[PDB]
Amino acid sequence: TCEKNSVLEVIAYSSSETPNRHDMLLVEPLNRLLQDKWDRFVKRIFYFNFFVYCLYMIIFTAAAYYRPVE
Amino acid sequence: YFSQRKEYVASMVFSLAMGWTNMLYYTRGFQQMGIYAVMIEKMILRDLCRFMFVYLVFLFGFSTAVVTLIEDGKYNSLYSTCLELFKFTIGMGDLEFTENYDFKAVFIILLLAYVILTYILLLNMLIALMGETVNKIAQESKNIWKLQRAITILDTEKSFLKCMRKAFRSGKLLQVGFTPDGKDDYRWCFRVDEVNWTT
Amino acid sequence: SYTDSYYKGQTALHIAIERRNMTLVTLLVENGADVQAAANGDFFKKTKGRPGFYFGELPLSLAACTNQLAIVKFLLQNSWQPADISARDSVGNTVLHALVEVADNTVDNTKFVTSMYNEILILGAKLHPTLKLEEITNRKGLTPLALAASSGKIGVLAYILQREIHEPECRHLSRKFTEWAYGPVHSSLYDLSCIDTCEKNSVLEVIAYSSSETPNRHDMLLVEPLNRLLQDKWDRFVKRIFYFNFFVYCLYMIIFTAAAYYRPVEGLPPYKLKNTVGDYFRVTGEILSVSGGVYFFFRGIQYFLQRRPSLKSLFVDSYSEILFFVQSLFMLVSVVLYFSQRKEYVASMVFSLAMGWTNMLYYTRGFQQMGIYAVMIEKMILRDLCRFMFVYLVFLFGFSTAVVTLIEDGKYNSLYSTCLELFKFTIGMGDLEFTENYDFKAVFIILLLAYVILTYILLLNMLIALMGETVNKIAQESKNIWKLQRAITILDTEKSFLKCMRKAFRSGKLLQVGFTPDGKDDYRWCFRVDEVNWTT
Ligand SMILES: C=C(C)[C@]12C[C@@H](C)[C@@]34O[C@](Cc5ccccc5)(O[C@@H]1[C@@H]3C=C(COC(=O)Cc1ccc(O)c(OC)c1)C[C@]1(O)C(=O)C(C)=C[C@@H]41)O2
Ligand code: NA
Repeated sequence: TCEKNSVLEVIAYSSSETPNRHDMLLVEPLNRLLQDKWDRFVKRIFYFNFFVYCLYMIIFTAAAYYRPVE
Repeated sequence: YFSQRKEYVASMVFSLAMGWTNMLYYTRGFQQMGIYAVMIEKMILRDLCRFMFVYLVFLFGFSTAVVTLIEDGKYNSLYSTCLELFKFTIGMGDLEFTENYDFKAVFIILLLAYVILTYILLLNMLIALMGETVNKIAQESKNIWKLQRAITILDTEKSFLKCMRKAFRSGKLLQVGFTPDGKDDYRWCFRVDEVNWTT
Repeated sequence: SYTDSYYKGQTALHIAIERRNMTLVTLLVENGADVQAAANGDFFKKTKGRPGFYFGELPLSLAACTNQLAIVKFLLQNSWQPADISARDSVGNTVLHALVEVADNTVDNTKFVTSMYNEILILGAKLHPTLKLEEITNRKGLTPLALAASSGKIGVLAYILQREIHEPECRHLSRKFTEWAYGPVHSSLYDLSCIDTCEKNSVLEVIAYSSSETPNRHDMLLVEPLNRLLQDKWDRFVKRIFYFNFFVYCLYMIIFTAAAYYRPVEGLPPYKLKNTVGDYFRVTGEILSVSGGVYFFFRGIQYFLQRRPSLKSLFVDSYSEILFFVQSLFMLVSVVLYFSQRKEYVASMVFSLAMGWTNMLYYTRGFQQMGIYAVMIEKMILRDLCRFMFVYLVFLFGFSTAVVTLIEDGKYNSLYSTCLELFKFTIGMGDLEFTENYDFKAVFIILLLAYVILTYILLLNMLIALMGETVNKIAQESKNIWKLQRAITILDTEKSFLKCMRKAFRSGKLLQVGFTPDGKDDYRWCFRVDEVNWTT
């Protein structure tokens, strides 16, 4: 919580030119923060979104397959 | 679809293919399975993108040579000729030399030169480079995976689509409580336990 | 003390020992502190999903884990309140089990853990000559040697199996005993107790039947007594039995093959026997084939009941047993359909026959040269194809449904032929005959060429590079893998043996010391080993 620009946003949304983009997340407070957030609520939401996307694709597939030929 | 054109089918079909292929986005963030997604991304963005120009140079040069040589046969059109030569590159040719046109030997020399140049030399060069890319990051998954996970977390926090912002980790705890003035600090401190077996 | 869920049982004595304050320990013990109290908080217990300091919950083990020899000497030897050197925690671990537990196979760890272990043993023998701490088993039924073998504590095994004490009145604790030495060569006797004949849980059982997560599972068989013991066991009797079993299996497969080939072509089984030689030999082959299937079936059930493997390691270990069991299942299903008046038994029989030959590769395990290929195929099937299946199926299903959406009444317009045809395109055995009359031809060509490029060029070579990485990653590991397979084969041959005899002792019932603390003399089934070292 920064209200202007937090550390995690800066690391994550970096431009991929930063030399140590991967190692910055190994610093212990950040690693524990990400693990806690993952286990706490994010993991379930991610799985839920994956499931919903799968249902969306199944419906799209079934709808397209039975298109009319007139 | 609403413009009264059959061609909507074509657009729909392409979307459907992407609709399944983009499912691989959800393999990102698994320690085992995100490696395939990132390998595909790196390979498509670097290696095929660069190699496209070399292969297109060879394809166009030999294609225009062949179209110039042949006078009214099956090859004498750039579309079919380019298709056939592309099939030759991936090892899907015929090489049936039982035709009745003049300059047969020149056609054979050109086509065999193309086959050796594309099927044996260039494609294997490409495959060696792609294998180098694949093995370069096979060990890097432990580094890569966390980063992917990190991005997801911020997005799931960023939108969150319920108006709640319970993004804090622990209580509004007091660290010191004695600033240089008479006030006291509470800083949302987060507790961490760590282990080190040294000495 | 602390009465919470986390620090439960911690008292001032634990704190003083943890702080390395000998004075506070001495004063607290002098003041009537309990030196045998159990610290059983969640912080102080063995656990996976929380940090902690497991040490065995006792002050004596706390000093022992922390490398404070003076404190353990005081706690055992003080008259104010002596400690019980054989005290057991809630897990049943003693000080020795705690010492083994806190090892991690590093140099300084190995040094001080080995030293403290030795000192505890010497103090126990001198103070309590009738007490044998190493015979004490924890709640899992493990002695400290069994615990060390289970956890992969290579350094602790290297110490224990080759332990020699050059001090009188405690030589009976030694396991290695040196008989003679020449310039480069010397011969010693090794105790060998509870290496192979234990009746509860031997070292070789624990090494062989470990769950493959133990980091040093391969190196533990290189510790010298085990290496020579297994080599002699191989050369003595196991080698001939293994070759005999391989030969018998070959005969079984030949008979099954011949019987399957000459099946009758009439409908509606079962088929009646005619008074002719062909029918007699055919039904003989059928009976032997079904007999072998039943044999493998019951062996598989016995294996699963004896091991009780978990799901997550069900295929990582027990691969060959699973495949033999699946073969036997196909044989039984073939029998059931045969007597159910169905032709479809042929189909089941065919699958079993194919597996029947392929599982022959199990017998290449245990050769230095040919064993490498079976394990390479095992790793490549379990690791690489299983993961890559989902990616390839995503591509296959996406493009297949795209194509079947596009085509109106052609050869393509059905997912079965389209999936087959696109699979042929994946392995580079398509046709690409674009001389048809369907509309949207250009869109179709774009889609199919995109699929062909994506699968045949990009994905398949990614798979092949990863498989090559797997292949070379274990090409140099052939020695270790061969050793482990050899050990498993030896133990399996010793277990069953089909004659009720177990004359698998390595050497005679020899005497090592013969001078116990009491007036008895000990014989311990010692094992003579001669070794050569050109150092200096
Ligand atoms: C139950 C499993 C795991 C399994 C059973 C069958 C279907 C199997 O395909 C797999 C999946 C498969 C199918 C096709 C191509 C690749 C993988 O792998 C084995 C299984 C795998 C094989 C390949 O054989 C090997 O790995 C050789 C081998 C390696 C190590 C061993 O210890 C061993 O001794 C038993 C044999 C043989 C088959 O059983 C067979 O003969 C047929 C027709 C298919 C193979 O499914
Ligand atoms: Na080919």
